[PDB]
Formats: sequence, C-alpha cells, structure tokens
Amino acid sequence: MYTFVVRDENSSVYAEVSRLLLATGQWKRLRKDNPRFNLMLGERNRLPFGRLGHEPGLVQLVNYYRGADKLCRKASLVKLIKTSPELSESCTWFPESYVIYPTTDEREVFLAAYNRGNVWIAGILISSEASELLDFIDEQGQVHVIQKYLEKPLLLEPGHRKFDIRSWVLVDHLYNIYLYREGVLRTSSEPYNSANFQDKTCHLTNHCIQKEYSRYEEGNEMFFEEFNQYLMDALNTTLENSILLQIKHIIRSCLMCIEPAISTKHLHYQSFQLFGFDFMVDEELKVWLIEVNGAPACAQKLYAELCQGIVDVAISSVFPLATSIFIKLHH
Amino acid sequence: MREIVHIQAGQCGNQIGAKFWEVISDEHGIDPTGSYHGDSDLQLERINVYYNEATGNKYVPRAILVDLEPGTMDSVRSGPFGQIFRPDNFVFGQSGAGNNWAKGHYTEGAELVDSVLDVVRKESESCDCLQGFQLTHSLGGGTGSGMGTLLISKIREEYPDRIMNTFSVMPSPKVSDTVVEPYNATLSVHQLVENTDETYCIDNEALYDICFRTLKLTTPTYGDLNHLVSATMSGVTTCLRFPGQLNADLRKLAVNMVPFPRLHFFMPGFAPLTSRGSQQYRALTVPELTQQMFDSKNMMAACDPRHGRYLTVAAIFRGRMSMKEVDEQMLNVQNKNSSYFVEWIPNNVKTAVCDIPPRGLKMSATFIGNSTAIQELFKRISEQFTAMFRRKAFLHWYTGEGMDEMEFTEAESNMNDLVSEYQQYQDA
Amino acid sequence: MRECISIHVGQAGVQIGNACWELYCLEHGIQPDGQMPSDKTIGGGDDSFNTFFSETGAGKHVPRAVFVDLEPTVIDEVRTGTYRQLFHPEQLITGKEDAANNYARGHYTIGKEIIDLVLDRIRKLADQCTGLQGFLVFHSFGGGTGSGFTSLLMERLSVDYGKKSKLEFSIYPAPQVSTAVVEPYNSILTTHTTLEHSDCAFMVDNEAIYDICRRNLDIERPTYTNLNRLISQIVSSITASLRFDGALNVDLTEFQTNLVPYPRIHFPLATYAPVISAEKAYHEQLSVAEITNACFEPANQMVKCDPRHGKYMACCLLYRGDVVPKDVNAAIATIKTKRSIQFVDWCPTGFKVGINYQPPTVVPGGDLAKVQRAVCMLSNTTAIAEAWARLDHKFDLMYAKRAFVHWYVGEGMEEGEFSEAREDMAALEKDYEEVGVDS
Amino acid sequence: MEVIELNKCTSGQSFEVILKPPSDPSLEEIQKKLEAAEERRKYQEAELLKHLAE
Ligand SMILES: CC[C@]1(O)C[C@@H]2CN(CCc3c([nH]c4cc(Br)ccc34)[C@@](C(=O)OC)(c3cc4c(cc3OC)N(C)[C@H]3[C@@](O)(C(=O)OC)[C@H](OC(C)=O)[C@]5(CC)C=CCN6CC[C@]43[C@@H]65)C2)C1
Ligand SMILES: Nc1nc2c(ncn2[C@@H]2O[C@H](COP(=O)(O)OP(=O)(O)OP(=O)(O)O)[C@@H](O)[C@H]2O)c(=O)[nH]1
Ligand SMILES: Nc1nc2c(ncn2[C@@H]2O[C@H](COP(=O)(O)OP(=O)(O)O)[C@@H](O)[C@H]2O)c(=O)[nH]1
Ligand SMILES: [Ca+2]
Ligand SMILES: [Mg+2]
Repeated sequence: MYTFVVRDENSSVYAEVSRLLLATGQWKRLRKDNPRFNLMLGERNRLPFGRLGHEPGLVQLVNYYRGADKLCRKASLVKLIKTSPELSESCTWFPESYVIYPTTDEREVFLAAYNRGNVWIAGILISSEASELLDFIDEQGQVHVIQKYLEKPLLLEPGHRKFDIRSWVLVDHLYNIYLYREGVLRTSSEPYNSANFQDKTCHLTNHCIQKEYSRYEEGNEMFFEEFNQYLMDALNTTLENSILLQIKHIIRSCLMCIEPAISTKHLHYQSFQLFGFDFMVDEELKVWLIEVNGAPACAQKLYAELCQGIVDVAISSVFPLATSIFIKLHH
Repeated sequence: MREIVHIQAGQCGNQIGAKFWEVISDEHGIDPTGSYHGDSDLQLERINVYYNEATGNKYVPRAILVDLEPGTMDSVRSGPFGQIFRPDNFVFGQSGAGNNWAKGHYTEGAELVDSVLDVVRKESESCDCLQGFQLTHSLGGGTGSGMGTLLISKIREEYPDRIMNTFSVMPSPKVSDTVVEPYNATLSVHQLVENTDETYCIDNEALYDICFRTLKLTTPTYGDLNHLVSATMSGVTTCLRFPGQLNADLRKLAVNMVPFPRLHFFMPGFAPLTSRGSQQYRALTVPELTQQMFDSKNMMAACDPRHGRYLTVAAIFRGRMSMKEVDEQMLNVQNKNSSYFVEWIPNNVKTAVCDIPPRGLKMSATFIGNSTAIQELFKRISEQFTAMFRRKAFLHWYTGEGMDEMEFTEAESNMNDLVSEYQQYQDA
Repeated sequence: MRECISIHVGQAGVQIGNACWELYCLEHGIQPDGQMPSDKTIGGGDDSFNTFFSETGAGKHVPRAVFVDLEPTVIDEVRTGTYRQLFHPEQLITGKEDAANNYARGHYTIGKEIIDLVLDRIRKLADQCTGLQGFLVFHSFGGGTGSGFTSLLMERLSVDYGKKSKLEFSIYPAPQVSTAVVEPYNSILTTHTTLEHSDCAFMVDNEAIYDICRRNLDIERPTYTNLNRLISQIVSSITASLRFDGALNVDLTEFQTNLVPYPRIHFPLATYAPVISAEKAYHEQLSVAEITNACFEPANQMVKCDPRHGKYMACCLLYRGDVVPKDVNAAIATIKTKRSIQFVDWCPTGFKVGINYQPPTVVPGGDLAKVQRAVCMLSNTTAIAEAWARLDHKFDLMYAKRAFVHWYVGEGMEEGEFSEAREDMAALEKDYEEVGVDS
Repeated sequence: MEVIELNKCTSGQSFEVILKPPSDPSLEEIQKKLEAAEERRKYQEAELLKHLAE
C-alpha cells in the first residue's frame, strides 16, 4: 500500500489520477493535512515545498517542480529566454517580447525595435499602434508582456482559420522529458481576418472564448491523425517532419535550460510535473512557442490515456505496484 | 534521586502490589531478605527510585501497605518477598469496608487514614527529590476504591506539586458478582479524573478475555490475571527504573502522554502474552513485537483501538535487539495506520528500548496508549451505573454511611462528561 | 587578544560542549589534565588559543567554559568523566530536578531559582578576562532547560554585558531522536524570546546530522555520540578562526559583520564536507573542487533545505588542510556556472575565504576518517526559513487545540505568550520572504 | 573574479573574492516578568488547596 493526499480539489487531470490510484486497491487517500503520505497531488499556489521529505519512513513525491513557475508565467518566460544563454539569442522560435509595467522593464527598449509593419499583442488586447497597447497595460494593475502577433499564421482548410497546438509533456523524478504522442489543435470556427485584427474569436484560438462564437471539428478540436492527413494531402508532408520535430526540440531546450534550478536528483523529496506547451504554426511551417502552462487540463477524448500514463510513468516508477503513450525526448 | 512512594490499598491493590514488588525486585537483583545479588551495575544504577538505602547494603521497598482488614497483609507478610517490607509500613484496621466505597472514603476509612498519612510523610520526609506517588488498587471494592481515593485527595493536599500515579483495576461482571461495583467504580473515577496525573486503566474485563479466550485458561484465577498485571506494571515502569532518555520520570511521562488535564487514562498493552508456566520456546521478532503490542487482543483495557484515535503513545522494548529494526517497525505501524493517530499532535509515538529483558522472556514490548477509545470502558461502567441509579437501587448501603444522592448524580455527571470529552477529540 | 566564554545549557549543550572541548584539546595539544607542552608561556600568554583557555600557575590550561543543567545527571558525567581535571568545579553548575521538557518550567519556575547563581559563576570568568568579547551559547531548542533557561540567561547577559556579542549553537528538534511531543512549543517560545538578544545563531537540525551519520558514516542507528562528534567537527570549523592565527573572522563581531547584515535574519546555514567513514577501505581523496562543490548539496547542510529557491546575503568558506587560493578561486569559477547562486541586490556576489593549513583533527576511535582537506561553508540564505515553516506548522497543529498548553499555564505562563511568540515567527517568515522574492 | 585583501600566515591565508558587485529589557521588567508568573502559579495552587480544603 501507498498513501496520497489531494490538495488542489479542482484539477481535472489529477481527479482522474486519484480515481485511478484508489481503483488499484494499493493506494489509500488520506486527510489532506495528514502528513504521512507518499504522494502529494499539490495545491496550485504556495504549495508547501519546504514541508516535503522530512517524514522518516516515507519516500515522498509531489506533482509540481518548485521553481518551474519561471517557465509558466508570461512575465518570467520572456525573461527566462532573454537572460539565459542556452536560449537567449540561440532562439529562433519565441516571438519578440518585452515585459511591461502599468506605471527593470523594457517599455523603453521596446519602442526601439518597434518602428519598422508592427502588430503586437497583450481580458487580452492586440493592436498595431503602440499608444493603445502601452496604454492598455497602464489600465489594469498586473504585470504584462507585449509580444509580436504572428501576422502570417498557417490557416487550415476548408475554412481559412487559425489554430494553436497544445502538447502535454510529463517530466518525471529522474528528469526524463516525456511527450504524449497525442496532441491537439484548438482550431478557430470562423475564418482568419487579414487586414484589421481586434474582433477576437477568429484571432484568439484560446478554447473557451471559442466556445461562444462558432462547425468543422467537435468542439473545435483537431487531433493528430487528422491534422497529419490534412498536412499530407494539403501540403505534401507530415506532422512529424513539419511541426513535431521543432516542437520536440523546443520542449527539450526549455526544460533542459532550467533543470539545474528545479531538478530533485539529490533532494530529500522528489518532484514530477505535467506541462502544457502551446505552439503557433506559421505560413512557412515554422513553429513558434506561445505560453507554457504549469497546470494544464486535458482534452476529454484523451484524459483516460494521459492520466493512466501519468500513473505509470511518474507515480508507479517511484511506487511500484504488486507500448508507451509517450515519446521520451533524449538529452 | 527522583524517589517514588508506592501505596497499595485493599485486597486487589495489595495482591498486585506485592506482585509488582516481587517482579521488579528480581529484575533489580534484590532477594527476599533485601540484599543485592545481581550481575550488572545497570540493575543498581537507579534502584533509588523504588527502594530506600539501609545499613548492610540492604534495600527496602519504599512501599506503604494499607487495608481496613487484617488478612491480605497477613498473606502478603508470609509471601515470598513478604519480609522485604518495612514493618512499620503495614497500616491496617479490623472492620473491613464490605465492598462499600462510602465505608472506605467516609467512615471506616476516615478512622485509619491519618495513620497511613504519617507513614507517607515519614517516607516522603526521607526523600532527596520526590517525584510523586504510585497507588495500586481496585475500583470495584470498598478499601482500594473509597479509601484509596480518599488517600489520594489527602496526599495531594500535602504534596500539591508532586505527581500522582495510579494503577486502577476496573471491575467487570465476567470476574465478580457484587452488584454495587458500578457504584464504587463511578465514585472512584470521579476522584481519579480530578486528582491523578496518570491512571493506568487495568480492566478485569480485558484480563479475563486474554486469559480465557487467548491463553485458553478455562478456569482463570486472580493469579492468572495478576500475572498479566505484573508484566504490564514492570513494562510501563522500565523507563523510570533503568537509565534512559525517554519518559524517565513521572512528570516527563505526564508531559508526553497528557495533552489535556482530564484525559490521563491510559491503555496498557503487552506482548507476548503468556500464562504463568508457559516456558517460552522462541523469542518474538521485532516485527511480531510491534504488530502484537498494538493488537487489540493485547490491550489491558477492553476497548477497540480502531474505534478511536491515539492522542499520544509510549512504546517500550526490552531485550537485546536492533534499534534500526525497532525504529523501522514503529514507523511502519504509524504510516500504515496513520488515520488512527491524531494529526494535530505531530509525532505522538515515542519509543524507548531497554537492553535488560524481563524474567522469562528474551524479547518483550509494552504499550501505553492515550486513545479516545478508552471511552468504551467508562461507557460500559456508566451504563451499569445508570441501570441501577435511575431506580436508586442499593443506595441505602451508601446513604446509611452518610452519603447523599447528589454525590452520585455528580460522579455520574463527571464521567459522562469525561466520555464526551474523549469523543470531541476523536472527532477533531 | 580577547577572550570568548562558552556557556553550555541543558543535556544537549553539555554533551555537545563536551565533544567540542575534547576536540579543542586535541587540536591545540592540551592533555586531559590541562598540560600543554606546546605552551612555553608557562603561567599565561596572549596567544590566539588563550581566547578559549586561561592558564594556571601550575601550567594548567582551563576552558573558559561554563556548564549548567537544571539537573545533575549529565554534568555529573563531566565531573567524574575523562576530562575532570580540565574544569574547575565552580563552572559545572547543576540543579536538582529538571524542566520536564517544559519551556515555562525552565524559564519561569526554575529559572528564578538558579539565574543569579549562574550569572554569578559567569561574572567570575569575565572578571578574569582582559578584553572579553562575548559568549558562545550551546543549547537545544526542545528541552525545558535548553529552551527556557537559555532564553532567561540570554536576557540577563544582554542586561549585564550590553557591549558584548552573543553567538548561539542551537540544536533543532528532530523526531528521530526527540524525547518530547512539545518540542515545537519550546522551540518557538525560546526563539521568540532569544531573538533580539542573539547576534548569530548556528542552527543544527538533528535530522540533517542523523542522515549524514547513516548515509556517509554507515552508522545504522546514530546515537548522540555519533551526532555530537560530527557537530563538534562543524563547530570547530566555525571557531578555528578565534583559536588560531588568521585574518578572517578573528572576533565575534566579525561573524555578525560578515554573516548578518540584517539583525533578525541572523541564522546562517552551515555546510560541511567531506564526511567519510574511518572504516572505509581506502577512499579516493577529494579535491578542493569536489569538497567546495559538495558545499552546495543539500545532503551536506546542517539543515535540509534548498538554497536554489532563495537568495544569498553572505558566504564564508572555511578550509582546513591542503588548500591554496588558486584552487579555491578555480573551484568557484566552475561551480559558479553550474549552480544557482543568486545573491540579493543590496549584496555583492562573492565569497570570503579562510584557509587553515592544519587538516581536520580526528578523534581517535571515532567514525570520521582523516582527510587531507576539509571545508565548512557559512552562507546566509533565505532558504533556511524552510526550517521555520516546518516548525511553525507543527506548532499551529497543536496550539489550535491547546494540546498540552495547560502544562505551560500551570507554571505561571499566560496563554497569550504562546500567540506573541508564534506571531514573532510569523513576522520572521515574512522577513525571509521579502528578502528572497526575486525569482 | 577579483581576489581582494589577501593575508598570509604560517597557518593559512585569507582573502575575499567578488564575482559581481551589488546594485532591550532591563533587569527591572525581567523581574516583573518572573515575579508575576510565580504569583499566578502561587494563586493557582492556593485555589487548589482551597478546593481540597472544601
Ligand atoms: C480471576 C478469578 C475469578 O476471578 C474469575 C471467575 C470467578 N471467580 C471465582 C472462580 C469461579 C468461577 N466460576 C465459579 C463458580 C463458583 Br459456584 C465459585 C467460584 C467460581 C470462574 C471459573 O470458572 O474458573 C475458576 C468463572 C466465573 C464467571 C464466568 C467465567 C469463569 O471462568 C471461566 N462468567 C464470565 C461469569 C458468568 O456470569 C457469565 O458467563 O456471564 C458474564 C457466569 O455465568 C455463567 C452462565 O457462566 C457466572 C458463573 C458462576 C454466573 C454467576 C456470577 N458470575 C460472575 C463470574 C462468572 C459467573 C472464574 C474469580
Ligand atoms: N545532537 C544532540 N542532540 C541532543 C543531545 N542531547 C539532547 N539533545 C536534543 O535535546 C532534546 C531534549 O532536550 P535536551 O536538550 O536534552 O534538554 P536537557 O539538557 O536534557 O535538559 P531538560 O530541558 O531538563 O530536559 C532532544 O530532542 C534532542 O534533540 C545530544 O547529546 N546530541
Ligand atoms: N485483576 C485483579 N482484580 C482483583 C484482584 N482482587 C480483587 N480484584 C477486583 O477488585 C474488586 C474488589 O475490590 P476490593 O478488594 O473488595 O476493594 P476493597 O474492599 O476496598 O479493598 C473485584 O471486583 C475484583 O474484580 C486481583 O488479584 N486481580
Ligand atoms: Ca600561552
Ligand atoms: Mg535534562
């Protein structure tokens, strides 16, 4: 038997993970403040990392990497790449960006690279004239980032519509970088808008704001067997050669960069974590990185498989019970 | 020298008292005539906690023997170790108490109490650094029960800042057939709640269950019950009588066991269980020790530990064995049954080990739990009490000694509160 | 030359103190009877080691130490033990009955009863000092004496020596060896009351030492003797600079100046290496690179915690044995690029470095192997607050039910002192966070 | 990068190395403290003796 506590009572993904564990007969679930657990499915913010690995008799494992917020906050991600020689200006796959403060920031350095055809982006605001962007952040009181909007994004057919690609990556306690073989495109229901861009819906592929203005895909969800088939017939190539190769590289570079800051190889507790990587595919079949989310939710079709893979790769590796869905990215 | 004054009162209290002495006297290498003949300086290192130093390298139990009738004291005086006791320390009346708490607390017992007290003083007087008192007695009779708790009230008046410790035998209808025992026990528990620091609940219901079901003793005797009671008493006092780090005096034990002043009623547990004459063939392994001493079949209180939660726990291992292994097993226990230990007392299981094992055994373990499941004991007694008290049955045996119903209503109330207090904390 | 007086309080302070003077004596070549062939200043001298030993007309070198336990059992071993000639009786002060693992009982009830006598026997040593600088106070957080008396003694010392410095070596409570469920109470109580009266506190988590003894010395179930020999090693490293020739950390004020820019954040992390088993059939010796890198491994810290997630305010490297700066700076170059070592903006990224050529002295028969070079790092990182968060959580769990509180009230302490202490610690946790917010 | 204040002995050396530059209660109140606490425990007892004498 092993034990685990559940401290983010909203995680879809880890809901299915505890249900899986209970249903094995070898995992008991404790009162969330009972400290005698092996597994902490942990709260989302101010997870009490300093409390882990001080329970003699217990190996302890938690489902976040302390310090992986560096990668998963829109302000820190930018500063991570700019100031980190492994990425820095070894970087061809992250759009131009600057951190900006509604009045150590780059609102000055920004205007410089500004003047050229400039389209940028920010409850989110995209425009083409600086004044109304730099004035929009000065609106609300949260740190904001201004990155080049990809003016020329690959459009799907039949539809002439934009999309983004979610990739789920699980990093286990040895720092194996695993890539679930099933990704998803969150498409757009209405066709991209060439000149002029402020309508949103057709510019923000972000799911929920699409569940509200839609025809081609069940819930605006295209999976990889279809998107590969379209790429073949439509572009005479494959998902693998055209997109995934750059994606796999982008994930490995991002995580290997911060491994020394967050690894737990020689630490008194062990971490694993599931990451949600968000990519743009542009006209020239060049891949771009957008956001990395530390608490991804999954797609309904895929919960069963991913959450069982979480259990088998990242929980039963450390807590063994009585053909992989993942591609290990090799560094 | 952190001394402890021992008081045994009444039949039960005197019979398990003489046995305790008999057993630890051997453990410490003192023979009946009271002289050391042992092979370890460990045996003598803290002999001052229970024996006074006399001339001739002689050790006298710092023990006071009390009863309102002369038997028992007679048989005690002609018992194996009968002669080790200081003879002025036998204080006894003639009338008896007739299994009547009122006679023990209020009438016959009041006549003889002062003379007991003087001997208590004479012993205390002698003490370099008095830890407090340990009293053996039953709760079902008249003397141990009524005069025993009278004595406790007096002693606390004189030594308000010393520790008061009792081994209190609880009555059970499986072992005795006096109809008024639930009265005497409820009147005693009322006092014990108020005036002791630690009480070992030695439950004749559990001693019977162990002896008859587990040890296959089909005609159990008090000798059998007292065999289990003298191993427990040895167990729970190892830390006071040998050199050690954990719970090595009465106050330090009280600070580790008692999180709220009224919940000071412990469940002892012992493994392996043995019949007198069981000639043990192999020793238990450390993992058998641990499974067993937390087993409900091994408790000296008839309560289901899985029906409550442990507030605190002391564990004492004796014999030559592996600290690493004892530690691994004690951690295993708590981590595999962790909902049974209140989480609002982090790390409430403390573990001690004594190289020197008890007589007969190579390996033993002794358990002392402060479980909210002890409420099952008090509930059992309360229900017997109520069944009689709601028709004021058998009350004339008490009102005729001077007592008023009110005193019963209050005892009943204080014990029903005690139970509710144990339930509040098992729901936290 | 200026003297330091050492005060050992409680079982843990006394037993640790004993291991330290055992070690101290080997290092300076003093024999169990105070005699020291090395000293040709027979009867005295102002040598570096005299900061810790005064000298007797007959040639006896006597620790400037004062022991005090609220009960006689442990110190009785020092009176009778193997170094009995070393100390004068007046500096081994015992009471009769102890604090019962009860902070209140050691501060209030039995404090009063022995404070004046301790202050007296202490002033007896200051009077014998040409230029006393302050005190090294050894104690446990978790016992009644170590917590309660120590906070009492500390307040009398500040009143009776405002000019002088006070350093703590404090033992942080670990379940693997603790003897009382109330240790987090006593620990928060004594930290809150000692806080403003201490200048630099070296916190040793029994848990950390315990695992170094299992993992690196192969000790299957460490005792206090294993524990204390290693702590005496680390303590010796931190003090080497006051008993030997050097230009780094040469008096107690410098510890605060080099280690403690913020008065309340005065708890520097110690990390030591290498710990090698003397029973280990030949060990390939470790370089200056290897030992220095090992300084940034949590498994060598005196407190488990992750300095990657936190900033630095100061760092001191204390080497013993075969070290020269070209190797030190070369080592720092390498690790500087591999590890996450962010200082706070108001502090420069740098290391003060001290090298004593004499390799660590081994206690013959102990568990430690002799090594050709050794290092203790004293860094002030906000990551040590982790220890305060764990201890504060345990306190919150108990106190929310008033578990055991009646034992403290029963001794004259008011319930509210509990809440005032815990609030102090709450604010201390905020300080550490403010300073470490960066990444 | 920069090695500062080197200092040599026959026992060791000392030096700083910077890789990157930056950017009381009185005896009185204490006695009040102890005395007041002792009188609370003195009272608590007196209450105890008073209850027992009842
Ligand atoms: C530790 C020492 C002893 O303490 C423990 C006891 C009692 N005692 C005296 C010894 C004794 C026994 N029997 C006797 C019959 C007579 Br004429 C005279 C003496 C005895 C016991 C025995 O047999 O071994 C020696 C003995 C006695 C009893 C017993 C088991 C038992 O032993 C396995 N029950 C659990 C009890 C009993 O009520 C029940 O089942 O329901 C609870 C019994 O009713 C039935 C239907 O059985 C019984 C039997 C007469 C009926 C009248 C009053 N009840 C009180 C005890 C109880 C008894 C040992 C002290
Ligand atoms: N490392 C180490 N810790 C010790 C030692 N002795 C005691 N301790 C620590 O101290 C705690 C118990 O309180 P003590 O410091 O011993 O207090 P004391 O000196 O016995 O005096 P009292 O307060 O009366 O008990 C334990 O939890 C230990 O963590 C020791 O020899 N070595
Ligand atoms: N375990 C055990 N219980 C006993 C023994 N002797 C008596 N008792 C219990 O004590 C109760 C009688 O108490 P009693 O001795 O008459 O009290 P007293 O008259 O005041 O001394 C009975 O209910 C028994 O269960 C004994 O040797 N062992
Ligand atoms: Ca000299
Ligand atoms: Mg002590």
